[PDB]
Formats: sequence, structure tokens, C-alpha cells
Amino acid sequence: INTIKLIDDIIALHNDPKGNKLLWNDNWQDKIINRDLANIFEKIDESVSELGGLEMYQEMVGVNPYDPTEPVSGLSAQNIFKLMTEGEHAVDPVEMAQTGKIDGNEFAESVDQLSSAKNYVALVNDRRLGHMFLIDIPSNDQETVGYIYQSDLGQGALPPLKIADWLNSRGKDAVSLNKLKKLLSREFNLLSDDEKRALISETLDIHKDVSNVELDRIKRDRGVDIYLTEYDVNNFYENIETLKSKLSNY
Amino acid sequence: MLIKVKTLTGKEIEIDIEPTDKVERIKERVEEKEGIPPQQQRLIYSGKQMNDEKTAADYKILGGSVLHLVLALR
Ligand SMILES: [Cl-]
Repeated sequence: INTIKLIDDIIALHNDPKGNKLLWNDNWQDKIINRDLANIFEKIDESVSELGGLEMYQEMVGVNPYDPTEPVSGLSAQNIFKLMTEGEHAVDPVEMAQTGKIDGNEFAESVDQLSSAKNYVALVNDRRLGHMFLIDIPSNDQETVGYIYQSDLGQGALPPLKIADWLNSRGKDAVSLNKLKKLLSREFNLLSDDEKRALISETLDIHKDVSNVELDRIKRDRGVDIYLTEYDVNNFYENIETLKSKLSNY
Repeated sequence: MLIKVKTLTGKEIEIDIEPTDKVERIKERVEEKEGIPPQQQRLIYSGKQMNDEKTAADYKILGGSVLHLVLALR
């Protein structure tokens, strides 16, 4: 499997209006491949009807729900997590985050014990940043590394960030375990202000720019909540193929 | 008081609130169901974006009110 291609395929689904509706739906219980464009749109229709039609719905909510969405961080991370992790059964990322949680210290203590032959993904809920993101840690025999998949509303310490803008280049940048441990563990707390801006910008800013980090918006003394799980790259590949089919067979 | 929170997709969840609750509290209740950090939730009660530091009573939110959760970049 070409992992760089999986990411380009997510971008292509995102950029397609019906691909967008499939990817960024908010049904967490059911399999992401079970999503259905006819039902999704029916449910928008009903929703708009309750408010008295599209004109008033826009006046009252401020957006047009038929338009393609740019997902905030929890919407992109939870959905890509399902796309990666689901095989025979649905994965509920809301339930799994609450029941399978480790912190940044336990993540640092344990990543070195993961299997080389296996793929893992961390769903990270960063309570310092008020931000969710994914760390893909695919099987790599030279040196295990992580890839960050994120988007951002831009209401914390970082600027607004669109999922496809991020994925095109920065989501393909590898991040050493050394650096992920520094970001996620208690080590982060001993860093100077400049060191925090450097590390957060390196890992999380599209343009790796220190002045893009508002250090005062990072909550001091907080931690991270992580759900770490193994996944099968074939499932990530085939789920994407299944969603692409929904479009090519429409 | 039972209120509804409705997303762009038309998904509905029902949340139990008190009039003394801050909008921040309501977002905590949403997070229990949806996963979404409160920092990135935008809740709209019809017409205006709700500020985290004001209360349900402040917004005079009523039984049966629908709040809209917009999970999209501005
Ligand atoms: Cl479909």
C-alpha cells in the first residue's frame, strides 16, 4: 500500500461535494462505509424543513448545510480514525476515547514496545491545546515514526487550518518518536516558552512558524488523552475504495 | 430542562440543562456524546453564537429549544 496515496485519496474525497458529505458525517456508531448519500441528504432536507426552508435555516444557523463542510479538529480526527480502524465492525471513536484512554506519559513509556510488523494510530485529545488530532504510526523498518492528521477551527493557540491544506504536505511529514514524546509527555512542561513555540510550530503549524503559536492560549499544567490502537492498512485502503465507489457508482 | 442540540447533518441529541448552567457546561454535555472539545464547539440559539461564559437563563433558553452545533471552520 502507498500510504502517501491514501492521504491524497482523502483529500480527493474531501474536495468532492458528495465525498465530503460521506467523510464528515457525524454518525459515530455505525461503520463509516455504511454511510449513504441518499439518506444523508434526506436528513438535511428534513432538518432544513423544520426551520422553514433553506433561506430561514441560513438566516437562523448562519450556514448552508448542503454546502461542503471544512471539519473542525474533532470532526476530521474522529472520522479519519474510523476510516483507518474499521474492518469487520464499527468503531465508535467517542466511546473508545472514553474507555481506552492513556495519557502522554503512558504513551511515551509504551510506544517503544509496539510491534514493527504492526500499524498503530493514536487519537489525541490535547487538553492543553483544546485540540484533537491523529498520529498515524504505520509499520516502518528503518525507524518507526508518526504522521499528524489534523484540522483546526483556530480558536486555541493555533490558526484556522483546513484538513486538505494540512494533508497535502504537512500531514506527510514524519515526526520522530523522540519529538512526539516531547510534545505529549510531562517533558513538555519543562520546556521554555520559546522551546514550546518551536515544538508546537514544528509539529502542528502548517508553515512551522513560531509566531503562529499563542502561547497564552495553551492551558498550563494540563495533559493529553490518547486512545492508541492497532489498525490494518488494508482496511484503511479498502474503506477509502468503498467510499470512492459510492461516488463512481452514483 | 430538556433541550435538543442539532448538527449540520440534522443529527439530534437531547441534553439535560439547568437555567444556572453556563454555555460552557452545555458544551461539556455535548462533548460526552459527540467527542468534540468545547473549545471548538459553536452553538447557535436562534440567530446568535452563544458565549461560553453566559448561562442558559441569560439566553432565556426554554424547554424544547433547539440549539445548533456547527462543526465547521468559519
Ligand atoms: Cl451512497
